[PDB]
Amino acid sequence: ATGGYVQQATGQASFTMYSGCGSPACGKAASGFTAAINQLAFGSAPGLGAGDACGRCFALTGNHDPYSPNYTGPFGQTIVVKVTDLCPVQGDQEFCGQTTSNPTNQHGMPFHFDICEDTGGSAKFFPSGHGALTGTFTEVSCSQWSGSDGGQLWNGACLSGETAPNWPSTACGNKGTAPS
Ligand SMILES: CC(CCO)CCO
Repeated sequence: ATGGYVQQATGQASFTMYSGCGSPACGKAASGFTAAINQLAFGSAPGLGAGDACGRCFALTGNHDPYSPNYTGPFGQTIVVKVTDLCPVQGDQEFCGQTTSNPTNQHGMPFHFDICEDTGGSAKFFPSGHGALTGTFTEVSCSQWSGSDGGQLWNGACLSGETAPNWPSTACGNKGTAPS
């Protein structure tokens, strides 16, 4: 995509959970299940505001625990998340360090979703005692997402991906250049 970001409607991903998503990088939070996505797919860098992932909705499915390779299941439910936040290259190397020159992380996955614990999404997705998974995602209509958007935290906030057709397409738009 513009800026060299890697933005595809379906693919393989790793998954973790995090706390505190009330002031996210897209500049609006949301009351439903939300996630952060790795910088190379988010479409922006820290401090530059919303990128084109902002507001898009994705169905997530986990099917392996790389830290418990003997574990056969069961895994959690498929959930639909809205992306509101950025998982930056500098902040999390193991999971979100994909760059244009090295587009997979330490688990071989080209994408990563960090699922926000606050609003309930991680409790549906991760079985107890398994806080990191790999699996797949697919972009879906936000008709499949439940919740409502919060108010803008600053000018330029954007979740307009929530009404956009699936990638490839442009809604909030990418900022700057993807990490090399
Ligand atoms: C679409 C990107 C490729 C990532 O390897 C930008 C090309 O540099």
